[PDB]
Amino acid sequence: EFDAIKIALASPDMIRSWSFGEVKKPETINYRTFKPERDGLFCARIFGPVKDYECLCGKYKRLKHRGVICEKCGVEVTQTKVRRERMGHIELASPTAHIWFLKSLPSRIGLLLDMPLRDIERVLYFESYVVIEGGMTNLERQQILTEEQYLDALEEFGDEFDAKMGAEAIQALLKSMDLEQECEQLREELNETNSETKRKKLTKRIKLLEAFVQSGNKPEWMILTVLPVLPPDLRPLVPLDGGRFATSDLNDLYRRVINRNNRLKRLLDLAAPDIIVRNEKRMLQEAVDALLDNGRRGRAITGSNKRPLKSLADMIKGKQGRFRQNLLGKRVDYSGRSVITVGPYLRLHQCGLPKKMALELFKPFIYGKLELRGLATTIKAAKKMVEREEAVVWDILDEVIREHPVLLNRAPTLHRLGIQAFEPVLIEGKAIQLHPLVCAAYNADFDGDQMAVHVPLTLEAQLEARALMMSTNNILSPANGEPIIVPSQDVVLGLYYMTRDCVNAKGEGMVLTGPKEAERLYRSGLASLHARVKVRITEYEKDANGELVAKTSLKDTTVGRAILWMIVPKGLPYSIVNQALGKKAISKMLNTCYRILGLKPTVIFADQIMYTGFAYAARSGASVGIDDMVIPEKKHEIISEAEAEVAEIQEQFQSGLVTAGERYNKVIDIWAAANDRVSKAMMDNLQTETVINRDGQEEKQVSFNSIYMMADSGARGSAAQIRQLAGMRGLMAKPDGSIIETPITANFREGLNVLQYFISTHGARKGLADTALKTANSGYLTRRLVDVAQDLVVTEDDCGTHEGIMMTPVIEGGDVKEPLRDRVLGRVTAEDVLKPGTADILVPRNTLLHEQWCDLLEENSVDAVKVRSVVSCDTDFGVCAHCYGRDLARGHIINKGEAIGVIAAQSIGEPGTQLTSSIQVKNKGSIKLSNVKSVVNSSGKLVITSRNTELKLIDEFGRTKESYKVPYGAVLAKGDGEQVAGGETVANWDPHTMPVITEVSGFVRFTDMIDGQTITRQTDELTGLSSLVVLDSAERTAGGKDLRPALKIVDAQGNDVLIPGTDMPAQYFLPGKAIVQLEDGVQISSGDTLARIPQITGGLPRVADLFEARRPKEPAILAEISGIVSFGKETKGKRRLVITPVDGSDPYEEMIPKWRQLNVFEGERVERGDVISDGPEAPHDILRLRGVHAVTRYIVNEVQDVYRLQGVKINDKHIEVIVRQMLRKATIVNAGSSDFLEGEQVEYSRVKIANRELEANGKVGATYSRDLLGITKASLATESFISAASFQETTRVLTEAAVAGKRDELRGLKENVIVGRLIPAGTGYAYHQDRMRRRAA
Amino acid sequence: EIGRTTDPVRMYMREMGTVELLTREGEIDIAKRIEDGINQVQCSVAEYPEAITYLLEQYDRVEAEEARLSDLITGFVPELAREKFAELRAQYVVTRDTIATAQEEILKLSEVFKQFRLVPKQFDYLVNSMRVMMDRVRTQERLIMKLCVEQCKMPKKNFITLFTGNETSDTWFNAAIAMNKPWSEKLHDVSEEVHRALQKLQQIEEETGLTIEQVKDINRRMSIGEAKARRAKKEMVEANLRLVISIAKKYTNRGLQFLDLIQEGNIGLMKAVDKFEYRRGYKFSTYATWWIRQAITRSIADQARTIRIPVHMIETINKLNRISRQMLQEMGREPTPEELAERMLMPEDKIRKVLKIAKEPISMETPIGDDEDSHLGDFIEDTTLELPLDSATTESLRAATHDVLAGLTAREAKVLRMRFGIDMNTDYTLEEVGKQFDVTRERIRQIEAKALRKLRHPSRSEVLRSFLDD
Ligand SMILES: [Mg+2]
Ligand SMILES: [Zn+2]
Ligand SMILES: [Zn+2]
Repeated sequence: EFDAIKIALASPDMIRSWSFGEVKKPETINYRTFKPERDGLFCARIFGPVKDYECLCGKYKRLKHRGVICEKCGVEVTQTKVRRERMGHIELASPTAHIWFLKSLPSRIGLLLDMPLRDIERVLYFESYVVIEGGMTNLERQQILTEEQYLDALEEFGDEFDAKMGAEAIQALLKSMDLEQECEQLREELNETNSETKRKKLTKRIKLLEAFVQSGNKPEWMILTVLPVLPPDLRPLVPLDGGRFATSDLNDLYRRVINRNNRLKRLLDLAAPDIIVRNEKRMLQEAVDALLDNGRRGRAITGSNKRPLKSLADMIKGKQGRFRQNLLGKRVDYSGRSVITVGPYLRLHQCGLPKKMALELFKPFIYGKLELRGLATTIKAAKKMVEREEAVVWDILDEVIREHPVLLNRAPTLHRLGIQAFEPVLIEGKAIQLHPLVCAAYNADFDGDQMAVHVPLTLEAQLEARALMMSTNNILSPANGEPIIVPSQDVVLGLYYMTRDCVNAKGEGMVLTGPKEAERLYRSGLASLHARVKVRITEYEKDANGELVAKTSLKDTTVGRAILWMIVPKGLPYSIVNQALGKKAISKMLNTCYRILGLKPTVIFADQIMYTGFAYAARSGASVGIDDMVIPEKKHEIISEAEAEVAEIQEQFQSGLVTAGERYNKVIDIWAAANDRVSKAMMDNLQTETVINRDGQEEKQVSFNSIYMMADSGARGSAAQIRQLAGMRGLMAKPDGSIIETPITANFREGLNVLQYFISTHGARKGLADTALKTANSGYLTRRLVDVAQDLVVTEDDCGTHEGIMMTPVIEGGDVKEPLRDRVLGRVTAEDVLKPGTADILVPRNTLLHEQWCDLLEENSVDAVKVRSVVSCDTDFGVCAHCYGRDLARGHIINKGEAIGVIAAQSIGEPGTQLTSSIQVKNKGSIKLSNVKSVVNSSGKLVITSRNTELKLIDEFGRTKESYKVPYGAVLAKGDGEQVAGGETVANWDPHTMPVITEVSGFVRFTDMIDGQTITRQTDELTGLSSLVVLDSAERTAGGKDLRPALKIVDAQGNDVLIPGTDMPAQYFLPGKAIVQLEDGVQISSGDTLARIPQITGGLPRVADLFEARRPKEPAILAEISGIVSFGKETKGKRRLVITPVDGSDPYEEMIPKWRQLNVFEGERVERGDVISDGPEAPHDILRLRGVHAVTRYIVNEVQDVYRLQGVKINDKHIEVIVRQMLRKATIVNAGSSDFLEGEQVEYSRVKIANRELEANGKVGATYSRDLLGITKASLATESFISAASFQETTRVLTEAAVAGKRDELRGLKENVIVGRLIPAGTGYAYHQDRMRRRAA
Repeated sequence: EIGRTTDPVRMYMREMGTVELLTREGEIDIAKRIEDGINQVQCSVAEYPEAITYLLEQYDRVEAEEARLSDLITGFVPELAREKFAELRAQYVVTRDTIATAQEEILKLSEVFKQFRLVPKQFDYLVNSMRVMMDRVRTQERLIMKLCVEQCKMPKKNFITLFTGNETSDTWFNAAIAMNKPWSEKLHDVSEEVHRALQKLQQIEEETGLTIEQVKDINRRMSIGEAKARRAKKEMVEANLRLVISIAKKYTNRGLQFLDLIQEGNIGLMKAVDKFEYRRGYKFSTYATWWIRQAITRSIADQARTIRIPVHMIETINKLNRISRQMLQEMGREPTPEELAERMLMPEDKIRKVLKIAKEPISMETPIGDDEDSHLGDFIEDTTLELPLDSATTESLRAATHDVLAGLTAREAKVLRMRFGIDMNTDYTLEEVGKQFDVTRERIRQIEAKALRKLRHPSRSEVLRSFLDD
């Protein structure tokens, strides 16, 4: 019926055409029979009838008289639902300005009229006069005069001078303004003048005025003359039960406005004095402003008793506004909720449902079935039978609920798996049963949790719920390609107990012909559950081309494992059930069985595993007792030794040998060592405490303790819990944040005292508060992340691009924390891979790297494969399937139409509640260096004169195992390609002071320095070395500020020493506080010391700042372009950074603070994007200097490092999608041929397509620079104003929309949800495509 | 100090305090100035004969049983009034019959008219009739000046000299054309409009019975008097704004805003100024307080409630509340509504109705504790909707009655559909149906009774019988 929405500002004529009448009286009802009064806020003749086809006076009360208006009262005879869409108007007696356009964050009227907001408010407040059309009176067009000045001007001239005051004057000025003349004058000023601020202001003014001219709005329409009235029903006056009434605040605001307008009309008729007229006008302005937006201009008007009134803007805005509370989410029918239970007998695709809940839900279906079967003659009879609950309604319900799925949802929906579909099973009771396997996905427990039930209604909804939301259809997590239905506690414990051999048991060394007779021997009581026996087994292998090959052999296994072999599907080797079978082993087995067989065997195997684990756990019957906590016999001795050491340290402190801080450090270190010793001793005593003897002397095996098994099967508990149960719990933390020097020496088995309990209460309360706040922060972060990438949908199949992202393993200077298999599996390669030896062609370019390809790459030991990404996709308004890769929730490739942005945001935001000098080589390798300007010194060490040198360790496979940053002028023992051994020091340096060594040899002479002017003469008291300390600019005098100490190496002939390979002299201008090691008259050598210059938040605010693109507090200065450096003259500051290129000009200059240390020397050539200072790096500068790849790599690396430190595994595809969404806007440098401004900021896709069209034609394209914005800024800057208004700043968004006259095409998901139609993401993608292809055919 | 504030109360206080209050001598002087201006206006309006003409016409209408004597004269400065009106009529007729004595007899008639205390509405009618006639005269004069000064481009000073005083003849008609200038002899086309304007002026002068300059003199004299009276009244209002505020201070918590109360007090003060008399010797504050408090109380009783309540019922409620409070204070605790009838004079049901009158309505957005941040408006359901079960029962009944009516004969179905409002916009009466079918009313009745009997016969309409839920 429609395809777009248009927003603008309403003219008085249009407002009058909207109105069905005028409202002249504030009367509501007649307090007797509650009839609607005439010409009131609920006037029947204006707003339609009250009852259906009933006249107000009663004359006409039948449908026969529909359409004719009464003559006694005028009330039209029609439906009463027209009272909900009919509006009135009020004729104001004086013009009133609009509060939104006056008090919006940018003063629209103020900057349109080039008048200050303060002055405009002064004129509106009836304080000062304003001149309009001054003429030849020597008065400006916007000059403001006081009362005395206006009187003086009127006395001199009675004509050719017009002055008004207030909204009338503002409207007159707006009408008199000439938009075209203002545009041409501002363009001429832009062309003539040259200033940054003036240019920006004139550009904003020209843009606003050009958009106003393009739109059909008029400047004078911003001042309200006729205002609309809300329909009665939207502000009801219904009688409350008990003879009382309920009313909204809009009725009172309208009453106030009407009464003040009537008073103003009366005063104007009665020729009231000017002061009274002005007071009444001010009251009317205030009343209209408070009606439109209460509390914006001044103090809010209080309501009936205490609370302030609610305005239309208040209803529109807020979390409880229409957009968020009643339009984005809405209460729905056919819903139910109750408490959940386990019901372990259920299958994965079914759940339990109470009979009463299903009878109440499927009432229309039962009615229809009863009518169709002929049991009930009428729907009323069917309802009576259902109320009576006969014996046939239950059969009808069983028939209808046989194959009708339902929806189960938990109140926190963190990710996609918060809502699933199941197949109902009628049960007796009032509690829902939920499958244990989906409990981890649902994040639900059984301590009073509740869940909601939703019934799909239509055929399409039922089929969608069966094919997409079914529990068996989603077993893999969308965040990471891992199973999500793995057993947690009871099944894991049962399988661990089953598959756990013993040294000596019943029937040891028995030869078994099959697991069948193994279970025989188990059940019959003639053999133990776990005894070492020989069993003949047959296994099947898929080595053939889809066929299975059977092989039979004798294996060494146990009875438990042989019995468990029955449920394994006939596709897996026997080695996957011949271990302890913990939780990780169970998950790996499930994943292997999935990836090898398919889906149905996976779910069947999972159900069989859960059944067997439950049964065998119940058969074992493990318990917990007070004797399970075994106390070591050395705890007291260790405590005594620790106390003796503490006493000795206290005596030493009392002797004055050590300070308080050193004493505290020693005490805490001793206590930590004692705690570690106690924990290690108790681990050793508990882990192998079970000792037995088989047919001989004695032997030791793993312990049989119940708590040890519980902690070693990964079901529950951990090392920290065991330490807190059977040993001291360590050091606590005072409320200040430090650590108390006295630890807690008592465990939970023994009795803690009041002091230790009171100490632990602090940590318990801190933990509870942190847990309370983490959820509140994560909700906001998740909402902000979802709202920025909700419009991203896969729309193409292959964009045909050649770009990609270079993927390498993560090395931090030690052990690899991210193998290359994880970062490459599931991605498509951007370029064809070659052989490791660069001899033959490897896997082709456009292949999908599955597990087989990954295994082949691992076997071949490929160093680094490059892959495509979504940030380099060429698809406009979406991404292609090939660039995205594959959906890491199903085995196949990503389908077309999927709204990947929502999945990415949900996966990123779900684990948010979980978040709070000498190089020593590790392993043998070959020393490798990259970008090193090394030279041989006089001692043989390979000194390095480059600040971009990375130390790398390459093994004989050709893989990188180590990565270190080498400081400048560092001593290196080895070289490049020299074989070394593990644990060998190769590099040494002084971190407390960087060297100023030179790369050339010769003489050092003293030129351009005077003792006292720039240097001081100081003698060391201890060492006695004579050195000349260089004073900085502030320490020295003003005369010597232009004479920097210049040290230059000269040879024996007196000339400057030429650097090998070049001829530029190497002179170094020492900065302040530069201690010179050697004086004049002593020859030096290359690589020798000459001068010495002295030199992380937790949680996820780092993640929040990274996603919001917040600039660092102390950004690192970077080099704009490559070239030499030419220090600048102090200009009320430290230095001027001027970089001279090889041949280009050097207009660039920077303001360097004097409190920041600098690294570059006088004659050092810098590169583009190279660092000049030290500190946090700014992402905007990173982008501007190194493209988009560097900044997306930096963001991905930072977020992955934070999540890995927190222990959460998330794929980087989501991060990449978020970065792409954040990298959507771009500014214009200069327009080649297409109309564009020099600083306008538009969408990147628009300029891209415009440039493609220009290049296809004979014209010349333009140039642009990519811009980086935060998530909220990108969400606010959206082509569709509806989505922007739904998120935040509704008043500002609506004001800007109205002013610009913007047109909104739906073209999205949130807009289609708001309007109430099919979204173009799932099944509606094809409908939307068909609609687009039909339109403009 | 022109700004740095947002509340209009401060700005109103500043504007009010910019002026200084009066004293007894200043009040006497302003009253004397008002009296002088009123006397000048009265003389100016009595000096015209059309006032006497309207007086005689109104008296004749009163005597013709078309009005009353109440709105004729506001007392005197009723046989005496009748004889004075007869004397005035005789004076007017001798004035119209004495066209050099006309001026003196008009002056005497004006004096006798001023000796009569007429009605303010009559005086306003005389004033606006004078305004209408002078507006017509000035419109004719501006047309005259536009036809030659702004059309013939004839000289300013010459126009003034030859137009000041005559305003009736062709002094400005032929001179502006036949003065041998190149731009003078080109508007004989508008000479016709000049003649038409002259004829209009002559007709107006004949209707008025007097000259034009005297009319203009009276007009600007009464304008000066009105301006003086307005200035004096404005001074009085600006002086007594302080008293208005002081009186309005005490009603600030009765459901009305302070600014509204002070505006109503200002209106009441203006009304009191319009009727103040200084000859009694009392100060102005005593007379103004009654009017100000009456206006404030009337405004409070009128526009301080969502549902309007009449003034008499508001007074009854206030009296009941005052009694109840007095009886509670005297006796010790809350009394009973039955016992209030003994103290007052009521039939014991009016008090019950007054008590049963609903108080101010509860706000829709009021909160109830936390309630997951929900207000009172989230728990009110619409009662005007029909159930889907009811709609389906209605559809089923319509289908069943259609099926039952298909079985009957075509004529029976047609006559039934005509008698009852079935499948048509409206039903038809038995007589119109008989007329349409060319069948007598009694035969139609008998056929309807046979149809009803056949429908009451069993083995049919079983679902219709089942359509009862009792
Ligand atoms: Mg729980
Ligand atoms: Zn009517
Ligand atoms: Zn692509």
